[PDB]
Amino acid sequence: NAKRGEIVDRNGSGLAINKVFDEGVVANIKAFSDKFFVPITVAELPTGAATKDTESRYYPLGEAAAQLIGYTGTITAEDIEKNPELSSTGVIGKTGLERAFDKELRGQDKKDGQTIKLTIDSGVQQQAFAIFDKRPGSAVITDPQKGDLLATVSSPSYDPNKMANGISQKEYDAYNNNKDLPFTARFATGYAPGSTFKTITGAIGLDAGTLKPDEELEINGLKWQKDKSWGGYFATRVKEASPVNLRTALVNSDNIYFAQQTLRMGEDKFRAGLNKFIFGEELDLPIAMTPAQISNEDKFNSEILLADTGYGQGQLLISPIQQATMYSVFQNNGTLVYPKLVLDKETKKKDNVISANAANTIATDLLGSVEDPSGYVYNMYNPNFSLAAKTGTAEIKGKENSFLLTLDRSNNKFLTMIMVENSGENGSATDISKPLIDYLEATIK
Ligand SMILES: *C(=O)[C@H]([C@@H](C)O)[C@H]1CC(SCCNC=N)=C(C(=O)O)N1
Repeated sequence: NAKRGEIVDRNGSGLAINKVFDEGVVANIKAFSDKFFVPITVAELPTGAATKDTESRYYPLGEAAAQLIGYTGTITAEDIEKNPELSSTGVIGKTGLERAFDKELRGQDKKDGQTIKLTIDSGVQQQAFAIFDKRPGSAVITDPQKGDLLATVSSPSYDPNKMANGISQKEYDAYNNNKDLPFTARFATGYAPGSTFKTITGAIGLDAGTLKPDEELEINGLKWQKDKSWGGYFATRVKEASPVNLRTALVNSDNIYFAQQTLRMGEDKFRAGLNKFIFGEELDLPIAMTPAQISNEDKFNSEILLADTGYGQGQLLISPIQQATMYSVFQNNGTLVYPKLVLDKETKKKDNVISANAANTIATDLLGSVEDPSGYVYNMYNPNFSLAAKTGTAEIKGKENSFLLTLDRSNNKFLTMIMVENSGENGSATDISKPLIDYLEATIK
């Protein structure tokens, strides 16, 4: 009987480890149930009860990292009849990294399982989970220049220690009957990026030459369409301002400005620049994801969809992890940095996804979201720290999702991608994210 390997964080702190507990049994079942060898619960005894020192799989961060780490279980009859070397009372990973790394972690019952060290920072993981407070959402924090996944959070969550060691049918049905679905790994689920995506459309415009950062576009009204052929669809903005240049459009969230710049460049110039990103790519992460997509077809076949895609709507599906990877070009002078989860994995990059001038131009104008008093992220303003940010929402056809992207511009050591589902009921991502941004500005700097 070999010991299961440990999953540890970037500092060696435990994420999936082993711990000895003093657990059970070997009218009497009701007498045992009305007071607290087959273990039951962790510890003058009823008839049939006993205690023993059993080693159990333990997760220190608990629900804070449940979807990422996953849980283990007994080797089912269907599990052993699928591979080789399986004990009747063995332990196999059922989900998360406990499954994806199960081969390395279980060993052979005799060499012990190997220890896998991750990029996760436990302190960041716990902070990033604590801001949600049962709200449905996700948070992806990364080292933008190296790809390190410092945290991958999905909310709501579940207790991984009970699912692995002993959970009642009532607690499991409560987890399954949750409309928010705590078992899903929202950081790996594809969503529309929302207004935050305008950063990338802006960069693509700067490089294509059709978008001038100092050009003063005349925009009047709260809604705009190319002509009558658009029907009832309009590009809408929340505040009236004119004339609008690149910096003011990014601070005021002006879809009319970016719809016009997207129609100005055209589907070909827009797709030329989008294709340099990781659309369609399966990544090397041990997390299962559907590749990001631009639209359902190879061509928009619709000026409405072309403009809609310009500000993160339309048929865009990008997961939070893939969104973090795409947005890393602003902290690497246009170079994209793939995400890594294992700490000793080499950093993988994709050179010149956008130009260095376009990356820095966008990144500089995004300081206004935090530093200008009228900006939407002014609540997190800090005179001693350079932070660029960009809020955004995405309407799903009568619900909205809230997105917040922040970039460390003092040392380019962190990047955050936060999402709150059903933001009309659960609030924006900007309203809950300040403790996370403050925590990261002090730790990661
Ligand atoms: C993105 O650009 C969205 C649009 C695609 O729906 C707009 C709308 C929003 S917020 C308007 C409703 N909430 C008001 N408090 C913005 C944004 O700044 O998040 N961009």
